[PDB]
Amino acid sequence: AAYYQVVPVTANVYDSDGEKLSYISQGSVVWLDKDRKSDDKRLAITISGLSGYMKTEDLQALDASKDFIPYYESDGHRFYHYVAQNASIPVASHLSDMEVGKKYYSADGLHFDGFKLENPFLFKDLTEATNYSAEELDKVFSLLNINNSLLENKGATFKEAEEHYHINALYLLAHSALQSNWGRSKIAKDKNNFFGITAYDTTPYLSAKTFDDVDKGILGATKWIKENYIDRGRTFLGNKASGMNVEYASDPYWGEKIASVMMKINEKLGGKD
Ligand SMILES: [Ca+2]
Repeated sequence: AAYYQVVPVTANVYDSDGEKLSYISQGSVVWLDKDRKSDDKRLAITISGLSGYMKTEDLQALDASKDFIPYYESDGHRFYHYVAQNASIPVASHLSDMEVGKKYYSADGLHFDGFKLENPFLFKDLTEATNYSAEELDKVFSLLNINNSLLENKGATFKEAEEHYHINALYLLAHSALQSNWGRSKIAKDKNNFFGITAYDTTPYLSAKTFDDVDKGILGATKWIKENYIDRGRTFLGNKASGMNVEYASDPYWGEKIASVMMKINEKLGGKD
């Protein structure tokens, strides 16, 4: 087949030496890479920018005439990634080279056969501060109709985290927005954990770290991200080939999803970043 889906809760992606490069989630769809050798035991695949090998034991062949394969499509205003059959995210503005309502396929969401996208927030250095003030960040809750969020009116805490730890506050707001549903997930509400800190795929709720209150959750997650990712050379969101997404989450499109939120917030707040 041309496309395969991940069967177990997570599966590893390996290099040609058998070393682990990353891991991806159940249901993820990988592309067969016809430029490298596959065998009965391992398939040469590509996912979210990463070219490696996966065990056939971890995969099920798809038929693209009847099974969902992730794709990109323009509505004539924004270009969307269908990351699941019933879920799309905006990743870029419409380009004149895009046909409205036509499905496009890409292993990285950057290179398409007739156009190339810039996803600047995906690769932005997260140690550079945002140009948004605390009050500006707080305005986006009303502008995006975000109701009953634990993160409402926390712009000052995000900017304090940025000041102390040197991590972009727009990224911190976007990461917490995406991963905890704007601080409305059960992990957010029960554990003040807005960033999926130690929320491992096997037992995400039980494994998730607990923080003392909302502010200590923002600051404590920022400390954890600084110490475990930024200080270890993972300084941008990225994908399965480079950046925080290699290790932070099994979801191949975690980085793209956070970059999409950054893009949405940035547009609502007047394009200062
Ligand atoms: Ca190696």
